[PDB]
Amino acid sequence: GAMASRRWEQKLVHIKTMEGEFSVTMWASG
Amino acid sequence: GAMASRRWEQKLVHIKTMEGEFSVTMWASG
Amino acid sequence: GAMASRRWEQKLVHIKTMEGEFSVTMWASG
Amino acid sequence: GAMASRRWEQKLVHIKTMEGEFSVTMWASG
Amino acid sequence: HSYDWLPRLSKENFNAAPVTCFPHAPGCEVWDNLGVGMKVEVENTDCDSIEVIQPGQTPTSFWVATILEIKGYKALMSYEGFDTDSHDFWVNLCNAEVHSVGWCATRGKPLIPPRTIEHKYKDWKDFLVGRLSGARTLPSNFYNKINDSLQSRFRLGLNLECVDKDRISQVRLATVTKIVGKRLFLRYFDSDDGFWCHEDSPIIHPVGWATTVGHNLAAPQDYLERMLEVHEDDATIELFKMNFTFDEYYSDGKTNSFVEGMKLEAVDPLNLSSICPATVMAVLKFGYMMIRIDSYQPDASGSDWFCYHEKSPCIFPAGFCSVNNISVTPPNGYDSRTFTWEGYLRDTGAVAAGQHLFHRIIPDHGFEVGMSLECADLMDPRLVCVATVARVVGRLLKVHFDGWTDEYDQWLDCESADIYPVGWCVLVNHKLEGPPR
Amino acid sequence: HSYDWLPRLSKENFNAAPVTCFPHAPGCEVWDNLGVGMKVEVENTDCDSIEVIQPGQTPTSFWVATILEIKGYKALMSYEGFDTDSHDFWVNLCNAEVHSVGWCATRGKPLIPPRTIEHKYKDWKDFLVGRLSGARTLPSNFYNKINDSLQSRFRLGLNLECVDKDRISQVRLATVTKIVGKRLFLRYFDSDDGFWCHEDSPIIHPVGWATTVGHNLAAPQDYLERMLHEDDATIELFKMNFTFDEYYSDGKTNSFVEGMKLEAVDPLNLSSICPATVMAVLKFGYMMIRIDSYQPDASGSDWFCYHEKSPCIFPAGFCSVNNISVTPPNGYDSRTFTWEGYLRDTGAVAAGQHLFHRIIPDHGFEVGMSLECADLMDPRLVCVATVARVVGRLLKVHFDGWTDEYDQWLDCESADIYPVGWCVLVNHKLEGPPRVAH
Amino acid sequence: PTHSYDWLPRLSKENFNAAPVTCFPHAPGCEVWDNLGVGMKVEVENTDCDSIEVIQPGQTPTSFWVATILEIKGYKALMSYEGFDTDSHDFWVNLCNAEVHSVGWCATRGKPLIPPRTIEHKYKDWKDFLVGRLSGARTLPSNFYNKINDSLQSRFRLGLNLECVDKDRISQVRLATVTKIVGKRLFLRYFDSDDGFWCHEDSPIIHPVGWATTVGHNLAAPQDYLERMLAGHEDDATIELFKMNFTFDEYYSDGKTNSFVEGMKLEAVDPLNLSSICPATVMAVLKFGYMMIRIDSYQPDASGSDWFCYHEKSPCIFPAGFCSVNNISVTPPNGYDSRTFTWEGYLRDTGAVAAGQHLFHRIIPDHGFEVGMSLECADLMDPRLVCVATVARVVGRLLKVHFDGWTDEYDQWLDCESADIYPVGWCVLVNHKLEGPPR
Amino acid sequence: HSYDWLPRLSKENFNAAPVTCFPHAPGCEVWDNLGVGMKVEVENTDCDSIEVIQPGQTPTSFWVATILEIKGYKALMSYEGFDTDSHDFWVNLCNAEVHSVGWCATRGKPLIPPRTIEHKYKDWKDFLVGRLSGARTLPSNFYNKINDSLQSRFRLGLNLECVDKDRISQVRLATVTKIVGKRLFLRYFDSDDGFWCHEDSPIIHPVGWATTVGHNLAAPQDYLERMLAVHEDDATIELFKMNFTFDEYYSDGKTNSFVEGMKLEAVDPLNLSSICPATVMAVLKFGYMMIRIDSYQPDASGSDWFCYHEKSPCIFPAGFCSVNNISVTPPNGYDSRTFTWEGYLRDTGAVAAGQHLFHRIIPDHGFEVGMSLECADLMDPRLVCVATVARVVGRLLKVHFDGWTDEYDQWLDCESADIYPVGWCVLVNHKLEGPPRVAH
Repeated sequence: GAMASRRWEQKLVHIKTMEGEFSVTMWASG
Repeated sequence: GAMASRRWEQKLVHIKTMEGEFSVTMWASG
Repeated sequence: GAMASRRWEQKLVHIKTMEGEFSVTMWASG
Repeated sequence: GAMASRRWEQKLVHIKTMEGEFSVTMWASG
Repeated sequence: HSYDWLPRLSKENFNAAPVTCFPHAPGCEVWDNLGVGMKVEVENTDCDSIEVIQPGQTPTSFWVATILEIKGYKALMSYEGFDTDSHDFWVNLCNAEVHSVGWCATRGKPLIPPRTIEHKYKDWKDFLVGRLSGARTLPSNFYNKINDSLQSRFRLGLNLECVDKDRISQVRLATVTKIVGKRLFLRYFDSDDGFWCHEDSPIIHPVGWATTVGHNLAAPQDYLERMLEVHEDDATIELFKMNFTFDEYYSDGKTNSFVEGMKLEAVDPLNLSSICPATVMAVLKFGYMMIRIDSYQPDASGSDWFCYHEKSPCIFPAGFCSVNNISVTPPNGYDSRTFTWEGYLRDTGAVAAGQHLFHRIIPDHGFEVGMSLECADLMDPRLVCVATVARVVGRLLKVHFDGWTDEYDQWLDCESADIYPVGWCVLVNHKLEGPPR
Repeated sequence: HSYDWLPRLSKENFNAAPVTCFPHAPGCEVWDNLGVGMKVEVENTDCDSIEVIQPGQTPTSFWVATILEIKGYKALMSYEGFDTDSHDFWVNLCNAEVHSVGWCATRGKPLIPPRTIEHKYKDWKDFLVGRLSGARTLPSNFYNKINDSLQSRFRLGLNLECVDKDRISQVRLATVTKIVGKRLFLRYFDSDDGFWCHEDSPIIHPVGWATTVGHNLAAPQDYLERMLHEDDATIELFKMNFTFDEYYSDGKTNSFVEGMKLEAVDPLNLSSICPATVMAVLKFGYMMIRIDSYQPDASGSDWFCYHEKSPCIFPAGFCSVNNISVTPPNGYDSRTFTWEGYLRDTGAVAAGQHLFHRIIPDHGFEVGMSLECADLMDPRLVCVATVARVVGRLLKVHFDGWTDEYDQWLDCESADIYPVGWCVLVNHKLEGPPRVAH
Repeated sequence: PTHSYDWLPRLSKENFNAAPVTCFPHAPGCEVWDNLGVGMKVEVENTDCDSIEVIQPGQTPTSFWVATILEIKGYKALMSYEGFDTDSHDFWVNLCNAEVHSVGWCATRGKPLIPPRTIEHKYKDWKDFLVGRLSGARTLPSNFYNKINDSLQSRFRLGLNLECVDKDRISQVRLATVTKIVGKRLFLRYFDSDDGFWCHEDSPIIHPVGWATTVGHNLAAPQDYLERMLAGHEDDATIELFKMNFTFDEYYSDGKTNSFVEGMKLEAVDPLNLSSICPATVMAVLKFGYMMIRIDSYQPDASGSDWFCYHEKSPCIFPAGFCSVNNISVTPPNGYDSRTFTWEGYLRDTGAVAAGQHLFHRIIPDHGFEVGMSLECADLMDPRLVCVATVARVVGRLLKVHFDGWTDEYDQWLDCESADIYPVGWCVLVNHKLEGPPR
Repeated sequence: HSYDWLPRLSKENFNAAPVTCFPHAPGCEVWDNLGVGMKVEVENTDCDSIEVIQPGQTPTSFWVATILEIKGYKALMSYEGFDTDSHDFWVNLCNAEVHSVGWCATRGKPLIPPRTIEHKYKDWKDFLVGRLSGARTLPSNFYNKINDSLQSRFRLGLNLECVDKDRISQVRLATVTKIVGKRLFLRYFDSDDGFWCHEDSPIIHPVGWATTVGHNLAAPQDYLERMLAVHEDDATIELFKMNFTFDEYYSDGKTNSFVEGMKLEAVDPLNLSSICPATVMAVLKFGYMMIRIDSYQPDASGSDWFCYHEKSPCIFPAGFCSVNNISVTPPNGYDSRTFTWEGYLRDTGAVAAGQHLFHRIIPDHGFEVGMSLECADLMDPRLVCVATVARVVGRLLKVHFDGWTDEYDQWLDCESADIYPVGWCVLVNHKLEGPPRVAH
């Protein structure tokens, strides 16, 4: 129905460095 | 570009009652 | 660009019977 | 339903000159 | 009084054509933003006046409900918190006080529980969060869009050319004097007489149409002189719906498709229940042509000739009725069990218009046999009536008026501007004719 | 034998959930290319063998028909040329010989009128042009797309980790030994025993899953050693409603905590939603919970893994808010159960609302709709079923002919529900409603 | 009429890079711009022919020919008449001002196409040539310029009253009336004075009637209006006329927030100097996300007359460290130097806390602006002016806009969705003067 | 040694046709998931092996970069944290280790700052959050989509009918023995010769095509016998690209459009730099026809006749070159001075095929004069070379090989299967011929 795949979506990802690890909220096309 | 209107979106709304008020996260098609 | 796949298209098709053959213009989606 | 407006359409147009008038098949996005 | 759909809606398996089946119907383009299972804020009819209403604002108190069913413009509502369906209620979706959830809070209004269930909770927060979180509601602009789609392209006082109901072979100057749901009442210039028709009807035309096309015109001498300079009250070309453009024709409007003498079949403009053999009597410009229904009694005057455009969905090639199992109306002097097209063309020595001159595309219109809807009586266009889809023949519909004999059934195209969803009359403030006693 | 839907199809107002309601069902993504009123070329069952057939080609002769109705994969066909509906017939859209109009002529095959109406015309051209001009038909690639959507992501011989039906607190190595409509039969490594489940089921996992997540694992010695091959079922074959990008590299979470209470569908009884307790938080969102209605057991053999984003777990109060009779904790009454009293009794806390993220799609399922549903307690079986309740995105599914005690709670995107006609499509047997004895 | 800058010499150079119309969401034609394309054919004014066409009185006196669009730069298009062997007669036009039509427009109006003088000798009957050139070719949809016209109209009309930031005292809004509109830029005349200023209809510094009272912002207005407010008209500018990147549904009914707190520090574009991004302090939290901030570079002022309202979702506020992270020279707070300034030291000196990163919600769209792109830009310090400009920097969704021919001291930090930037050719389209580079 | 585009990419105003100009190019349908300004994880070429690498896994260390430019498949990258452009670098988007942000962490890999800037921070968290929050990156399925679009419709061992390069008036049976970037190497039977051909090319046909259409056919005896009287290795109709359907024709394929003796213009199949007047020599079935280029020397054998389908974008009505300012190759016996179509028609007493017989739609293909691309040499299709769009005429392109004379130019349709975006050779592992070096 109306609720389906969208043109773009936010995405939560992570980044690890030698000092630790954290999250970042980004976005990508479908 | 890719970042444009989407077919549906979440929407934060509020509800007030005689006892108080609170938020609810819902959705609607655009 | 702007010139791409359309949601529906006309299609010329043929039908053969024991009496002969002819064309018919119809349509289909996707 | 499946039969709605399409992203582009052929269009029959006409052109008149001092020597006469004729038609041309072109296209345009909708 | 106006007929109320309520008892039909209350039956199981009531089949109404959805709003999306009607391209011209208000709300058609945004209708997919609705769905069964969605939540809305709606009038609480089961509470005391405990809410403090600010002057100048709605005195109504609201609660939340789920839409259970949608039948045309009608919607079945169920208040959140009720364990049974005993208090479920139908509403006119585009007339009643209905909003997206959140509308009340933004206006400082509390939701008030119906008295029947008020005892269930002291604070309804937990219940409402549990029920509404992640749930679908209305887009905030939904009813703004509905409102926009209600407006006619016409205003009062506009002058246009329309078919003379007393003499359908000519058009006649007329003025829009009333508008009800985009159905215009057109009062003739030299008379108190007039008729109703939808703004999208093919029998109304802009100022200058008849002179441009070559159609017979009845108008005051000053008007014709002007046509052979735009007045403020002229209804102009862009106000009128056409399924073609003038770019498709040469500048002079000369065509070489249908020719005088050609035969075909057509819906009788004087009897919509009838599809009959017809003859091209005069080819005009830009695809327009005068035809005569062959079932009419002989008349050399040509006062009963009727203009159909060549791309009209109401004309068909010879044999349409035969091929589609439709009872054809015999030409004057023939019988419905003896008449054949081969015999007719032999007797009159005439030629049928070729298939290539007709272009029918059959959309997925979605109309199905048994579907309920509201339909104008084209013979008395004051009336919009309870009706049912009796037959679907490609893109052509046979529409039956519930309670009446089949003699009054109307052949109408699936994109006719004279058919409307269940609840349209209520939305539009038109009277709905119910079935007779 | 297998149940035929025809007695239901033949009734007026039969309400079948359309194929589009089932994301995992074959043809779902191309189903909107079908419509009532469209024309197709279809098998003529009413003709003599007058057509000369080429070797290698189908021996079937064809005529044209209009689709009058569509119920799941079922379609009501009406041959062109008849005067009554007495010869209208139901077909399985994705099993019967059905083609776009024009298909036969391209292959040199004539259309043959059914014997019943064959003499209506000598040359049928004028009739057929009249009926078919401007009409909708199938896109030429329609059944190619259908056929593509039939294939499982899995193949015979793949090894995977799946929940041990004899001890659900552990996964056990198994092999795909049979596939029917993307439902896999998984034979345990150490036995002749096994079970059926759809390829999208949340209880099957890739090689290495248990070790990575921290779940109990029963497996051959050498396999255990390898964890701590060409037949390995790998990660990309499995469906997830989340990504691992959403979690830290080590899978450490701080959402659900041991001791928290919630509600969950009983994995051992799908008819039951019960208060439950977090017993062990694993990595990457996975956690072991225990159904509170079980008899006392300190072994932990009955613990069950739900991922934190499972649609089958709910916050405390879910049943109460939605008028669902909760299955009470052991030693409690159903009708009078309250979370307030229960939390006081146990000194525990409920998992907060923010720990759950339920979104309710317009799934299109409605009360009274017919469908086909796997018996979760005996997944060999797929049965005639009806949507008894819609609770947000959660469905209560009733098995026709059985009492409500056998109803199952299933998410609207469950891989265990299928459109009317699915069993015929994939060659699975359909269990009909048991006959009423008296 | 006065001297307005013509882009022509820039257009005539190779590799002129103009930001396309689609980079500007508020620009007329943005939503239908993808109906245009290089290589398409149009009917256009023939500037190279004698008046041999019999013109019907009242209709256009212009004679037409067909041309191919070779380039599109903002609203500008390079035309080439069909039948020319070289580019010698190629010409630039204003796409939405010139007499430009879909092919077929003339014939429908009984007008013949007239070949230019220079090539008229090539054929007696141009039928075969035109069929050859135009068959299967792209042209305009017939409704193109109707859609353009629709997109030209402001949401506002003359005579509407609204609340707008007082340019003489930015800590208050003052009642103003719309007395003039050019390209959706409104001229607002304050009541109780004869002064006013230009600003685009989408600007965040204009607000509907009742806004200040509802939000808790300082308000100056005639006594009658003041009296109407404290209790709680045909010419009221109402909420639906104003652009917002949020809804009031997102806030509690009373608008009470708990995000930014008085005393928190952050970075912000200086409303009085757009070339500056500076540490700022939350001075007062209002309702519905609005808050008063003080630019820390200002001289000491206890009156608070220079406090400025930013909404919490404004793209022109940033967390502390934004400049440092993005290689932008931060304007130091009063009493500091660019070298002797660090946020760590400043916070210790003042004993203040920085607003957390989670209070800012920034999404970076594929806006399409690139360094070196030409455009037209309003001078926020003198909004009468729209000037020749260049994108100097792209920092996520934030742009640094440079005025060609001026020093960098006049640069403006503007969001990619700023209503104060426009495509090349906009000034001609809406009849606004374009300021060119100084002498 | 394959040519690297790097020296061209390094020039300002390098103009490459974007991937979206090529419908058949891998990645075309998902190319809009990319954009300038987006962030990606990419190889750090400026660090030590301080990252403990799991054996078997990639030894590469990664950092984050912004895409500044996209030219064909090439992307100009700029590492986050650099104040200058001095370390900006070009990559092959679909060959280099380039990933969505988050890819490394999911695999337990830390991001390692380039040595040039490594001491800028101790903990790079605040910087990276500042730069990356709300920013665009790759969808996680991007390279799965790319991989899907790399696959040919054909497999090794398939038998098909293809135009005989030694006698273009016939097709000959051939087998697919190698595939590179959907370019098929076809080995003719009854010889040891063959040639390269893209899977979408109009000169390859399914088994049974020649017999059905009525085209000349050479093949082993067993095959010829089968044709007059489906095997596992038959290349069937659904593998072949057509700009029409057979549904559009009657079952017997009888047409009534082009007629034997009609004149037109056509690209010379033996010299692609030439468009020349041509004559319809024989009308076959289903729209196919044999034509002869009129600039050739007289030949009554018809070994040089060539088959074009009536909907081919490489045939044109008489006068096409003249209308579009192209120098036509005059017929045998004529000059660029002495040739006009009217005079030619009078001399031969022939009739030109009407305009209505030709059907061309001009897409907004996006090709512009001056754009760089990669192009196969149709005369030696082993080669794909550095090329430039020299002309755009509606949907027709003239393609020039950089460093060669114009004698080697090729007239090709905008949807030709023989043109590819800059970077295609690297993507599919094909050698790219650079411009030849000038000797003096």
